[PDB]
Amino acid sequence: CTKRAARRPYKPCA
Amino acid sequence: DAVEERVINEEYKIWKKNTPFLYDLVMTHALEWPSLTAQWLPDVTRPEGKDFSIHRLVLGTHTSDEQNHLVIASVQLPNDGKIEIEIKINHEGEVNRARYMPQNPCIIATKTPSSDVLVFDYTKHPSKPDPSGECNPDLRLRGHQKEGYGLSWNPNLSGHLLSASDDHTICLWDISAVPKEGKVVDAKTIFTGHTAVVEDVSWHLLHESLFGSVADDQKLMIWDTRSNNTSKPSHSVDAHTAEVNCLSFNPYSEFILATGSADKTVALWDLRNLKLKLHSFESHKDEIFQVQWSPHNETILASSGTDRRLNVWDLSKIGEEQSPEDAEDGPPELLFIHGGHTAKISDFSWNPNEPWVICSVSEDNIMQVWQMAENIYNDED
Ligand SMILES: *Cc1ccc(C*)cc1
Repeated sequence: CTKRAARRPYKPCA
Repeated sequence: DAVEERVINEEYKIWKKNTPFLYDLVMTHALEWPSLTAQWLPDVTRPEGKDFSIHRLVLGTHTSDEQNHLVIASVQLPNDGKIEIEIKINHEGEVNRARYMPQNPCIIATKTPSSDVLVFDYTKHPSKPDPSGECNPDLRLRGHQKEGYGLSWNPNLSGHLLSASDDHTICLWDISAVPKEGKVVDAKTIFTGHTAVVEDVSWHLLHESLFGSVADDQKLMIWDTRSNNTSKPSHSVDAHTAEVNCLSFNPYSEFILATGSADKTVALWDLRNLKLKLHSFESHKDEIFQVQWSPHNETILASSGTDRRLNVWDLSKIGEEQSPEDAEDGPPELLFIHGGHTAKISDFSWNPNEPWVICSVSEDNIMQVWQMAENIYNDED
């Protein structure tokens, strides 16, 4: 989930 | 239009919530004036201890209302901070791009919106303008003036300096033979190949004779100083479908370079066959103004520009298998979108002494010094 959150940083991570 | 700034204001707030998962370091500093230029000085002064090291950065101001300035900032980075202004020096005219000479980093060349290149030596000046004797006029009447920002020193020949000239040319100066206290250096060579405004120029990092240039005529041109014909380059590409604004040579592969442009693509190029674009990186939403390679990693490049995003690309993930839910967020080569900037990123430089640390500057006076989290680049979780 951190590699995925690097590609969408304007959406909140979950 | 007014509701578009609120989309930028809310997506900044999700980023600030996203910050301790995505970064190992975020520093944010409002400068007194915005900078078009950002380059890290190559020296690090760590003392033993302090829990930090001191690193230095080259900035400039671009205002017509006040006395302009050439800025050295000291940035303290930890080893598990503070950003202050070390030197301010009165520059005449706006600072479009500021680069140090590698063979002595006290010598800094600046590109102005007029047709010249200024050269400062920061040791030969007062550290602050405690005089505050401006040379700045009350009006400035520029007629026919469009120029690009590109300015690059030869790392293999001391003094050979290129810049993007005013009427679609590239000028070469050799400042190694400085004349006997006249302090005006005329151009050695004038390169007359492009048909529109030259935006960025760069010497090759290995061969002392080669340089590359990009312009608004959609062309990447590759030159050689030993050629007798300075009107035609050695190679010419129809590179992009719009204005090409930046180029950067790879420091680990001498044939490989990358051009970023106004078609929102970063292209990838081999030097031995320029008729094939190797790869087109696509995730920017607007016009790209800077591309730089990682000096600590061959496989890694970053790009920035008008869309407030600094993308960071990875060549070793090209052609990877991907889900539909991953392909929504971009290509598999896209490692990182920065997203701290709320205005257009004008310039960025990678730190040569701490790996993955980037300083990036935008037009709302924000300088950001940042570094993405260690789990995201090491493929580890
Ligand atoms: C792994 C992980 C990354 C980011 C968030 C918000 C939660 C979990």
